Amino acid sequence: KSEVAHRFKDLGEENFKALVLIAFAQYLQQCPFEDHVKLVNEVTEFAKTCVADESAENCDKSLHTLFGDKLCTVETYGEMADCCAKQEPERNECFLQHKDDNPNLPRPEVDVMCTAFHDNEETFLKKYLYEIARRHPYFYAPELLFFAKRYKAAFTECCQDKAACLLPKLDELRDEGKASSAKQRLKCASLQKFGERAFKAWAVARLSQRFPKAEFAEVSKLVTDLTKVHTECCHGDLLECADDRADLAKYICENQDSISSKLKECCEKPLLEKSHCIAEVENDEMPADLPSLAADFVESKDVCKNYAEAKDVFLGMFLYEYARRHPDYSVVLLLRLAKTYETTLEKCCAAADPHECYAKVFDEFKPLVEEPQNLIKQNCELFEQLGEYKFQNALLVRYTKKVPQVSTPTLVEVSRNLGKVGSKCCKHPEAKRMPCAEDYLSVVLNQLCVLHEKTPVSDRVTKCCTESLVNRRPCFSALEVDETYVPKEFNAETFTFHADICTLSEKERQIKKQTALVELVKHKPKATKEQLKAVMDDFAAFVEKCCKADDKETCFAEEGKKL
Ligand SMILES: N[C@@H](Cc1cc(I)c(Oc2cc(I)c(O)c(I)c2)c(I)c1)C(=O)O
Ligand SMILES: N[C@@H](Cc1cc(I)c(Oc2cc(I)c(O)c(I)c2)c(I)c1)C(=O)O
Ligand SMILES: N[C@@H](Cc1cc(I)c(Oc2cc(I)c(O)c(I)c2)c(I)c1)C(=O)O
Repeated sequence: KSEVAHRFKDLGEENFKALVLIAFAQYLQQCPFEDHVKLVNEVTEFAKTCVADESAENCDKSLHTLFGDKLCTVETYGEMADCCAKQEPERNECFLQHKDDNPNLPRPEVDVMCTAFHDNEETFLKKYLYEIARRHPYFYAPELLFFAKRYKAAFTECCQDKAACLLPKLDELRDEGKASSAKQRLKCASLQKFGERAFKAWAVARLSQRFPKAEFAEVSKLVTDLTKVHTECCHGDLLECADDRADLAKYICENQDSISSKLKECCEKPLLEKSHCIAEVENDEMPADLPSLAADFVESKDVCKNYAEAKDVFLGMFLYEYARRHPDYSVVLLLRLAKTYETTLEKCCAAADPHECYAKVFDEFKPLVEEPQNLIKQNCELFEQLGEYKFQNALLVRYTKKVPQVSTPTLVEVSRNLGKVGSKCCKHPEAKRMPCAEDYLSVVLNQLCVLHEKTPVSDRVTKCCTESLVNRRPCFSALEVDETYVPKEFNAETFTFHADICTLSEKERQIKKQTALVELVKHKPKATKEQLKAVMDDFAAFVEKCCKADDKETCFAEEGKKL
């Protein structure tokens, strides 16, 4: 009778409170912390009245109506959507469209924080959720609850040398948080830009690889439930998403003998740890003597009849059977082969002799398999030779010359993340490299697509990002150097002195040099590799000398006007 009471009872007060704070901070990313805490405490107090009596006034209203009415209580330059003037369901759609993937937003001393922690523990932990959620408005909300548990545990151990304990733990946590956020942003862009059918096919392929002994009916059931979870989370329905994720983990753990031999330990863990464990479980062993793919999908007399009589079941069986046999292929490579198979049946089954028309369809798959295999072989060699920083700089000059209109901060950020694929995947044997590397590159290229959509400047980025979700990686790799680009004239404001540049950490030092290298390539787009190195080495020596001089500002200004 009351949906706010239903979710309060299922989730418990503590997780309900946290999920409503996450929801409000993802919808209004520029609103101060104290204003959101007010609204949350009021929603919670109301929810308790509906638990006491599901029939009290207002207790039958939808969650969208209740939350939106709260948000609407607290310079446009001529352009601003007015979400609070709308009725539901258009009002919720308006809030979703204001989410900002690159918001204009800004860690005290170790002893300071521990002082705040034992002072006001609850307030301390709510500030953590608020700052993550407002910077990452598509973070998977149930996973953010797991990060919060671990963030509390680090303080309730280390505050008891504190900086030698706490700071490495907090570093591993923002590292894994950044990678979690980018992985979920790909699921939401998949569902919203390319549709439910495209997300379902991605899930059929990934779960058939990971659960190869499961029957097709069992994989299809898991795919329907997983699709409902992510549709809710990406549409702002966070209390519903968390409750359905919990139910899916309970189903899997009661049905292990029909799904996978790898789930035992995952399924004995506490509640948030269990779902996190299942999502990252290793692939099960493939059954030994599976019948050939060619017999069911190429040689059978019934191919055209099965495609006409039950199109979605027949093509979903093709994808399940191919994926469970090929854990060594990326997901995007399997989705490419299924699209090629369907296109070939549409043409052949409408003509005279189909059996001979599609008899060689597996020959068309070989160029598609070989192109990614060769790419990853070569970058792992280059990585082994150069190391991560110089591998990054190689990828940065390459991508700047493909799309030089893109902004310098976006080129540095994407290029640094493309180069992390070396440390992440090149240690695996040949066979495990392709899923690791090509599915990671899909996540990083989606980052480039959504950071560029806000302010489009490169027609070639817009085309590669809109044409085909599965073909994005081969589309970017195929771009040649841009010959139409006009060299950027020299500015100088990039290089104004700031005191921090003489006391940089190693990571900060690399980011500055990679920024200078992108600007140099934009200014001199046809200088050679050796010419770029000589200029870069000379400017870095200039910074070195002026950071030692008796008057730093004067040296930078005096020697800078000479350069
Ligand atoms: N000296 C090498 C040439 C080479 C340079 C780069 I830089 C590279 O790295 C990438 C990564 C991605 I992702 C791409 O889309 C592209 I195009 C190149 C690779 I692999 C090879 C050789 O001859 O083998
Ligand atoms: N204007 C910025 C500070 C800033 C100064 C310089 I001078 C600079 O250029 C280099 C070039 C090389 I090559 C280096 O190794 C280094 I370290 C800095 C850059 I990028 C940034 C601010 O106000 O924050
Ligand atoms: N003297 C020229 C202007 C000019 C100034 C600099 I200082 C320079 O050197 C760099 C080094 C890096 I590293 C960059 O990212 C960039 I942009 C320019 C170059 I080549 C040209 C004129 O009067 O027209």
